[PDB]
Amino acid sequence: XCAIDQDFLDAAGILENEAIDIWNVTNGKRFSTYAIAAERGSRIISVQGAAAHCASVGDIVIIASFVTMPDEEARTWRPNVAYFEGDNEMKRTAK
Amino acid sequence: LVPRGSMIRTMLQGKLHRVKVTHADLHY
Repeated sequence: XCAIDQDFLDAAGILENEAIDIWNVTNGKRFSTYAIAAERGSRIISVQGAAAHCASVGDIVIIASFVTMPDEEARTWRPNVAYFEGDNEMKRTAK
Repeated sequence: LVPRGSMIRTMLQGKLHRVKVTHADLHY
């Protein structure tokens, strides 16, 4: 796979080539792949190769990455969340 | 409270919430 606007990657803290899970609200499908960078500002979310069987243009999806750390560090961990409006325009998150 | 342990947790690092797919490309 999935190519993602590099701005979006940065906002969610996801790295190029990092494993990602994708959960499709439109069709229910859930799959795992890795992140490819698309051009900053392109607002692209492109499913490539076999992943094209799991989403179509227009589908609404959640894209997540997961990390590991010790128990103690996990108790104050804060995930990055990026929110969107209209045509993949990033909006500010609340508390 | 959850007691402290020595184990490694898998935690949500971050997510894109309700982003919309723009392209689907089976062959590339």
